[PDB]
Amino acid sequence: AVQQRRSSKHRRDKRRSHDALTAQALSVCQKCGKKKLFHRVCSCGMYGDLRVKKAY
Amino acid sequence: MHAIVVCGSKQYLVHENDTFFVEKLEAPVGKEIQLDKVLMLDEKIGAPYLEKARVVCVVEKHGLQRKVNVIKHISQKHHLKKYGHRQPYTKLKVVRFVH
Amino acid sequence: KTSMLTKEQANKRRQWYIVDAAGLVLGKLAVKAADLIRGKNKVDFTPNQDCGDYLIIINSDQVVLTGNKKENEFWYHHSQYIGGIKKVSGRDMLKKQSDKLVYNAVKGMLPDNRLSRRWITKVHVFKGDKHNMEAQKPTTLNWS
Amino acid sequence: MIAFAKQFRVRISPQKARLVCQLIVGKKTADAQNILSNTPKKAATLIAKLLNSAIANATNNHGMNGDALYVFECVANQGPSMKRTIPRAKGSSNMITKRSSNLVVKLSDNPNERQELIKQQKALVKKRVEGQQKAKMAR
Amino acid sequence: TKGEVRGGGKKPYKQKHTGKARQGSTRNPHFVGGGIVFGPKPNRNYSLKLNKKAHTAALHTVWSEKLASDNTHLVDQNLFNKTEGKTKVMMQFLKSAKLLDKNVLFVVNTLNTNLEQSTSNIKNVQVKHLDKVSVRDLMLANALLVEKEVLKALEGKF
Amino acid sequence: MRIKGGKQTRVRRKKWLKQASGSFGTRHASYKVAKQTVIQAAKYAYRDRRNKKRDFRSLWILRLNAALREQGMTYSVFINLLKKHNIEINRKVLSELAIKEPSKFNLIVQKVKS
RNA sequence: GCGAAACAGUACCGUGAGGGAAAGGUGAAAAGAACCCAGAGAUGGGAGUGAAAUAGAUUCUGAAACCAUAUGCCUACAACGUGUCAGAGCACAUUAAUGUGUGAUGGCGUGCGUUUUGAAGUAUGAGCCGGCGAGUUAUGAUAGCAAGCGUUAGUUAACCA
RNA sequence: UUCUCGCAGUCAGACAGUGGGGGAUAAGCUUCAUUGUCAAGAGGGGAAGAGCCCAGAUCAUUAAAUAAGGUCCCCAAAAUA
RNA sequence: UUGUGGUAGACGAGCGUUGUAUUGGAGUUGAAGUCAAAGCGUGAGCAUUGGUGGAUCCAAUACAAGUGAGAAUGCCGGCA
Ligand SMILES: [Mg+2]
Ligand SMILES: [Mg+2]
Ligand SMILES: [Mg+2]
Ligand SMILES: [Mg+2]
Ligand SMILES: [Zn+2]
Repeated sequence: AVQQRRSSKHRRDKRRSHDALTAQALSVCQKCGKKKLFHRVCSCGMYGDLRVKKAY
Repeated sequence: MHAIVVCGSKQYLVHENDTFFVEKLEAPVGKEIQLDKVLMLDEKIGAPYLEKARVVCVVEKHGLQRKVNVIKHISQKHHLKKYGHRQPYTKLKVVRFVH
Repeated sequence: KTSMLTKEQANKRRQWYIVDAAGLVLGKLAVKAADLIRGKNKVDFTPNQDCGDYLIIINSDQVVLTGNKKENEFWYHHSQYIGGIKKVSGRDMLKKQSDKLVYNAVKGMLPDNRLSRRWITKVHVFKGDKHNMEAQKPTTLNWS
Repeated sequence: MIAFAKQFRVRISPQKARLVCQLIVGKKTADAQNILSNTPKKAATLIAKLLNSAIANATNNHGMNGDALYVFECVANQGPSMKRTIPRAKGSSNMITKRSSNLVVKLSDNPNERQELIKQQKALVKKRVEGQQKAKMAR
Repeated sequence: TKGEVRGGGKKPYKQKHTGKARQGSTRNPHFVGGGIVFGPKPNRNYSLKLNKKAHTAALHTVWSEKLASDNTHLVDQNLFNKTEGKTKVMMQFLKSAKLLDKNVLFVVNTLNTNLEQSTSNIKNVQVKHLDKVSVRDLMLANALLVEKEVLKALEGKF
Repeated sequence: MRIKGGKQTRVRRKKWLKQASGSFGTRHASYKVAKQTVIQAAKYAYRDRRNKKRDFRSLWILRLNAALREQGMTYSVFINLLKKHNIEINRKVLSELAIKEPSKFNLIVQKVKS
């Protein structure tokens, strides 16, 4: 099944309205400073005041 | 105050000190033209026309209206004739009206 | 060329009205209502500015249809489904829903247009004498 | 006071780069470097480096304030394309076109920086009408 | 043309079943390989004819108008000599006779060689035997110097 | 001699495109569509340059009917009262404009009552 | 224009005969962009040479289709071959002009070529832009118009200088 | 609209009124004679219609009188008996 | 005064392009080409100013043609 008429530059742009991205939530790890995405462990390897990994 | 005047073939409602555009009058800039035909000068209605009544105007300028570019085109039948037109006009304003 | 015709624009001022549709007939009332809404009778009718007045119609159920129409002429309404014809009769319209009758009879008299749907909302058809639109201070005139 | 930075023919699509370039545009630089590092896109590892390079160019070269910076205007223009053939059923050989993107990021210092471009626009027509008028003296 | 181009008489596509144009041959006028359909050919004749008597009429009238136009100074054999192979003396003669910016034409009967040794490096001017002046070559002159002899010849030719 | 001539074609197409600006979508971009729309627009111009004097007269009639209906007579009776009695060539618009400056119009509508 | 302005009958297709392309230009001269910052690096941004680096090796000019950014105006009850004639409000200010951009709202409005008795067409062609592309030529015939020459007229061909 | 000379194009027609054939006084059927129109022709009426009625567009005018058709609203225009 | 709708189709007058010829003339104090602009023409079409660009070009009269593109399931390139 093919298009019978080309979908113009107007209909296409409207479809992509819902394609925009979301800014993912960001938290600031305590025990160092940086913006780790929230509910993860930052590159410190420290999650909260507990150690779960190596230096970076 | 007002008056109704037949200049060219169009009847105009005209007060003191108003500028209106009529069809070409063959009269150079700055001269005073006395439009002759008139009806309903001031509460005084001439039936055919108001006799011995004129409106005295000073011609301001001769101009050409905006271009009208008429193209006529029979559909699917070998015809695309084109023509352009710039109707000339004269803009003029009134000084006072002869009673 | 010539002096441009005068045409009011957003210079609209609209006064309410009241007509008590006691013993009038449907269509003769409806044309007068349609003209009053459109402002067709205004001395300065600009065809694109809703220069017309508001209107409130009272005692809708008392309006009368001449002849035997009360049992012979039907009003139809169709949903987009199949078998969705709802077919009601003049006697049943003068009892069950009377305001809808005058509303529809008025709307059809307006042009297929973009103010028609904005004109028609200037018609308030209460079924009975009482109303809650005494606040707007309407005038009152007979048979319009 | 713009201090842009451009990368040409990056092997990314123009239409995938425009999705994160929208995230970064208009926002301050402190909440751009990190917000762009943290997003899970191929179009982010390719713009974090470029944005940081633009930061460094602005700070060293032109000498702007830094913490007054903001990402003025972001795009991903179409870079040159590559054409390749792809086999198919029965040998029909469609053409795959690899895309590319000429990314460029501009970093302004003063909060407005937009009426100035309009000012240049208006000057470019003011001088045209002026040259037109000075040539009406053909009498 | 369509045929001389090193070209393929092979039909590029089958006539039908492949959805494309018909396109019989690769070297057609509308392809870009290019068979120029009509083009210019090396055989065009480019030649016009004029009755001899009409030509005598034209030459006679152009001589009549040019020879009464206050520039046709008559010349003698003497200054064809007394001008060495050098052209400087000829340029002095032109300058003194206020004939610099004109295009003066010398007409001669005996074809002297000192004269044409000069004026050859001059792009403006040129010397011709009587039998070598044409209607164009004469009505282009805008100034000419006839030698006194050729009149006797010219009157005979009308 | 060979002549290419890409100047003239582009200039002509540029004029056609410049004619159609403020057109939706591609109608101002592609020339093939721009020419169709310019032709059609000029057809509409030719038809409307006649329909508008067909319609303005109707509007004047309507706004004169409304004014006369509030004095006790209709427009279809007023025209007699201009032609046959007190022969007047007052135009069909100006008798309309005279309501926008009224109380000089009432002089008309009561003048023909004679 | 030779198929071919360059390492073209090359690369490539075909078992084979054979078929068979595309693309050139820095600047006057490399003075081919040492050095610094970011970066792993290409590269980019300053510096530097230079008349110009919007001439930077993507290298004369650099349209259009096309993809992104932005001032100004409109649009989320609306039936739309998408424009036109009227017309408000809004924002600006010109090849000085009854001016410019948008255009809530009214009236009106079934594309272009082709072929057909007749197509908006449920008949067909074109996805869009640019370029290329179709009544010429030789030698004779008749007719019209103009010119030279003329009442024992007019006129040269080949060839020769 | 007769005569001579150069130059073509055309030879698939359609419908409405009228008089008949074939047809079944069936066909938007077919074949003819005739009057128009369309083709090759727009505007108004017809709600919408190539072929009906009125008419026959040089272009502009935000001028006036009319033809067919029509006057409660849509849709401009009327009342009395 | 009579007219001026129009396909096929007959006839007339014309614009533009490329080059040659003679005649005038502009050009690094910025030529053509290219975009933009709120101009002028009855039409084909024609100017004016500014940015870019970095060397040829414009008008008048004749002459000669590879002379004028929206369609060929057109060819080539690019792009949706
Ligand atoms: Mg289809
Ligand atoms: Mg999606
Ligand atoms: Mg055509
Ligand atoms: Mg098909
Ligand atoms: Zn941390």
